[PDB]
Amino acid sequence: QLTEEQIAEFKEAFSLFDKDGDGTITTKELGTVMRSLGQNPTEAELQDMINEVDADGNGTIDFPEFLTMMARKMKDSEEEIREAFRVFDKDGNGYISAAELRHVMTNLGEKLTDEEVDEMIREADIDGDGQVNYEEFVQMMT
Amino acid sequence: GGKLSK
Ligand SMILES: *C(=O)CCCCCCCCCCCCC
Ligand SMILES: [Ca+2]
Ligand SMILES: [Ca+2]
Ligand SMILES: [Ca+2]
Ligand SMILES: [Ca+2]
Repeated sequence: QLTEEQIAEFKEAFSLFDKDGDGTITTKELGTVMRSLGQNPTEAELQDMINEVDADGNGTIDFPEFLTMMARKMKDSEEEIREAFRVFDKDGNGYISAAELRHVMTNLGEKLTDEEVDEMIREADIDGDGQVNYEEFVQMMT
Repeated sequence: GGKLSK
């Protein structure tokens, strides 16, 4: 089921959202992350999102709720995946390179060794060309 | 870090 390495990855991803590290993700923090990813949600849109994952309805997202949400890997939109792919593939060539992934990690404020970026690319790469194309990007989250 | 879903 949910591996322990996934719980490790999701706990790290959670720290990327929870800027102050107070253990909760707020609309403000969700707003800065989304804007760092080239998005631009409104206060209400941001609040709507927290709601779609705020199990106890307290307004903020805790790791349990975030882990729960991630658990919903059972999902799989070709325009929702498409926008995600686009934030990574900055030069728009159809391939996410290690350098592009690094750039998004940077905007997200995550420090990773080149080896670590190669590894992430590695686990998503299927054909072995050392890059991630749309087809491999999709499978990476469905 | 290491992986994601299947
Ligand atoms: C390994 O070091 C953990 C990987 C962390 C990647 C964080 C990405 C989470 C933010 C989502 C951005 C993708 C756009 C839908
Ligand atoms: Ca927080
Ligand atoms: Ca909550
Ligand atoms: Ca590219
Ligand atoms: Ca590839």
